[PDB]
Amino acid sequence: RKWAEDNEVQNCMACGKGFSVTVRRHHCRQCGNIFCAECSAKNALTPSSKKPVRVCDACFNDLQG
Ligand SMILES: O=P(O)(O)O[C@@H]1[C@H](O)[C@H](OP(=O)(O)O)[C@@H](O)[C@H](O)[C@H]1O
Ligand SMILES: [Zn+2]
Ligand SMILES: [Zn+2]
Repeated sequence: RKWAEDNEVQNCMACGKGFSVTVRRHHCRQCGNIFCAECSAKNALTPSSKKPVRVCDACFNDLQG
């Protein structure tokens, strides 16, 4: 519900491509947006949980430091 768990996305937010059998879907755990394998191709380690959380390219560098 509060998180974008394929509830009805089927479309990245940035590239906004229609997720298909070729491209997968990945949402940013920080902002909470759905990004395609190309937009979500960046992860960063946060001191909040000591683990690399999946996030888009921007937030990845915005939270990595
Ligand atoms: O990739 P799938 O097997 O279909 O499932 C993915 C997981 O729920 C991912 O969790 P994560 O962000 O914790 O990886 C999420 O980012 C993606 O939107 C989902 O596609
Ligand atoms: Zn994308
Ligand atoms: Zn983000």
